[PDB]
Amino acid sequence: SSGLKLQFALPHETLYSGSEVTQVNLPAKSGRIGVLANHVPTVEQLLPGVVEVMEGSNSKKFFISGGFATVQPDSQLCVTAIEAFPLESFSQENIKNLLAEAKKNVSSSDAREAAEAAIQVEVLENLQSVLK
Amino acid sequence: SAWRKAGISYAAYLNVAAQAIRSSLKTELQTASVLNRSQTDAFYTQYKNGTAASEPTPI
Amino acid sequence: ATLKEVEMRLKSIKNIEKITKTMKIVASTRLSKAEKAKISAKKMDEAEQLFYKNAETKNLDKELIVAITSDKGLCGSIHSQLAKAVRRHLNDQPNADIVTIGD
Amino acid sequence: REAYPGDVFYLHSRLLERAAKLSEKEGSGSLTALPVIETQGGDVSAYIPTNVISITDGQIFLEAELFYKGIRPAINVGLSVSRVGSAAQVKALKQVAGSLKLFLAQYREVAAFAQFGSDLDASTKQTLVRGERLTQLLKQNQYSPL
Amino acid sequence: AAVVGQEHYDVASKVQETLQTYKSLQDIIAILGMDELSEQDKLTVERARKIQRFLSQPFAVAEVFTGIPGKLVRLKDTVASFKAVLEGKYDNIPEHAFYMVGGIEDVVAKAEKLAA
Amino acid sequence: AAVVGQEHYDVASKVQETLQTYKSLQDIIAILGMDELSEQDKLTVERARKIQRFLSQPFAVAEVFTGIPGKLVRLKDTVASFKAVLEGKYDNIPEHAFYMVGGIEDVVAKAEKLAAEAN
Repeated sequence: SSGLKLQFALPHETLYSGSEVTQVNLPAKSGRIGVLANHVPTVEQLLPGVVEVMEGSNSKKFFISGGFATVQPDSQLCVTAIEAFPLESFSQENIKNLLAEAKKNVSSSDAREAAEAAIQVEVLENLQSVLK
Repeated sequence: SAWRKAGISYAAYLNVAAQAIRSSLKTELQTASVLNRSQTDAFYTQYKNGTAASEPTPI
Repeated sequence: ATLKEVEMRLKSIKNIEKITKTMKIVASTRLSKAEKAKISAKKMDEAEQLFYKNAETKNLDKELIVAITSDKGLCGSIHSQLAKAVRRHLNDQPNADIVTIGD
Repeated sequence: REAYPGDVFYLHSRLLERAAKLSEKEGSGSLTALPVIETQGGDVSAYIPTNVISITDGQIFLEAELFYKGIRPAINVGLSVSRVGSAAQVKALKQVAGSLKLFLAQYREVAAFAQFGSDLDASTKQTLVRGERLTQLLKQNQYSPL
Repeated sequence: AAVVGQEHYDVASKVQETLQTYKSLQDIIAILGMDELSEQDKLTVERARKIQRFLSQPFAVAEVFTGIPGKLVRLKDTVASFKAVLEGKYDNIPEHAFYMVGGIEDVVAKAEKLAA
Repeated sequence: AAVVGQEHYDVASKVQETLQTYKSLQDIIAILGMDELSEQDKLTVERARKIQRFLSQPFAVAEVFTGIPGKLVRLKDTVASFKAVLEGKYDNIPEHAFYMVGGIEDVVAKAEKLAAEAN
């Protein structure tokens, strides 16, 4: 059909469920992909970035902590991820940098801690784009 | 960067992302529900073939 | 069968009636809580199993069995029902590994 | 019954009815009677307490179970009534204590909920805060009237 | 209170309340088990069985019965020992190291002795 | 044991142990249900309720109440029958087939009757 059925899903609360929509923008491993009304059936793993949902109304902007975008072949796009985000409220640099230096300090520890530390370094430096 | 090689599995990768977004929460709206999402108390005991045991480790 | 024995047992069973009534109400409150988590699991799991419906991923031809029960007891005919389903499926593959979640 | 004599009710009914409240024609004199019945093992089915309860105007029913919680004087308000009641009270205490009966009658319905987790709404935990603290108010040391 | 002092009276009150709450919780635990209580409830049950078996005592007359020499404990040690176990200073010690014991000194000595 | 034989005495002791276990566990069954037992004792309760309905016997004189002709079961078949049900040879038989029966042969036969009826 014209438009698209969007099904946005989180483990605590699914935000959109079968909503008609025009454009979505979402970060995949191959880069930032926008999906419109019909699309190739495509499974894209979602690196933690920003998802923008444009409708007949405006475009709402979310930070997203990663997951899977899946285009059901009847052009129904589902997003299955973890974290939602408001306009800008949920992130603050005082909690970011003061923890981020400690996380870079944990990145020089033993291997299991340092790997998760480097992951959180990458996520906070992605959040720097939300700092914008 | 080579977390798939050196560190966590992919579900655990996004779980560390979830704790990072929940750790960089707004302290005004970091509610008790989000802190409930980060309350890990499960214990695992790797039994052996002779029904042996390890100590319960906090995952 | 004195008066004292019957009065003591009547007092203990009036306590048991009151305590089971309170436990029923508290379990109903947690059930109204956990319906939210059940819906948030199912409406999200549809968005990934619908792929597995369309991408038909039927497997063919050393197995892992994982069960999800409680740590506590006192829920009735659950703790032996799922064990019996493990038994039916497990007599077919007696060499299969098992990871239980729940005491 | 229990080897008491026959007319023992006629004993106590001749005693307690000597208290009264005289009219303004006689001079408005007044005698007020507080008898005490030592019951046995938590009973009102015995013969003397049945007779005195059938005479008098209610109970200040006291219990050991409420005494070992430290509630002193251990007054069981779920049973202790007074059929004269809100007719003969100070109006000052009347105009605020009229809800207190309702709060404690609510709290004794629910107070089994107070020995569990935090799995209640505010609609019950409110009444539990009120009930615990109002029951805690009724403690007082002996020989200290207010 | 005005005869034995406010310390002794309040210790007696807290022991009496703890034992009462234990006696009332004995209706729940006989069917539902320990798993249904709160944390302060399980703490209260453990403390109550502590204070209960702390009242056990060997007797100089009953030495033929238990084979144990008679522990005779004075008052001023006893009030402070109950003050400690009410405040929870010995919650770590298991239950069985309180049975048939005199004062808190022999409590700690039997607690170390039963480690082996 | 020195009067009726050691086997007879041991069978009688095991039967009274199982039924005493049932009468002790009576109250928890009455309150919560059969589901809140252990897994040895739940088998014990189930075998006990087998043996109770197996203790019934259609009398030759009470034939008009039950509609069943009389059953005169000798001693040795009864001894072997209770020994068989105690040793666990029949634990999957439904309980109602034990009811109002003669010996264990008629238990097998009546379980076969109800098997052919319920199917």
